[PDB]
Amino acid sequence: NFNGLTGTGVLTESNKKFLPFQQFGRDIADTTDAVRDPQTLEILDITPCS
Amino acid sequence: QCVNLITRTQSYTNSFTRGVYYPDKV
Repeated sequence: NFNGLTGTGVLTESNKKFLPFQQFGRDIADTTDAVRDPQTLEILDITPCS
Repeated sequence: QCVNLITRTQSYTNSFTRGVYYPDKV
């Protein structure tokens, strides 16, 4: 529930470093693909488990 | 002292593709 982004998925580190003002990312299907950790700024991908 | 004010207008000086900002933090 990062800053109100409710969902379910597996979090994993990635090299997709966002911009300093950007918070989360989306794909061509308007689905959230990655989000940053508001405690320690790191990009974590959001993918369905199985 | 507040008595001075100068300005000029022409309704156009340039017209290019600028002023595009990030609409969201996505």
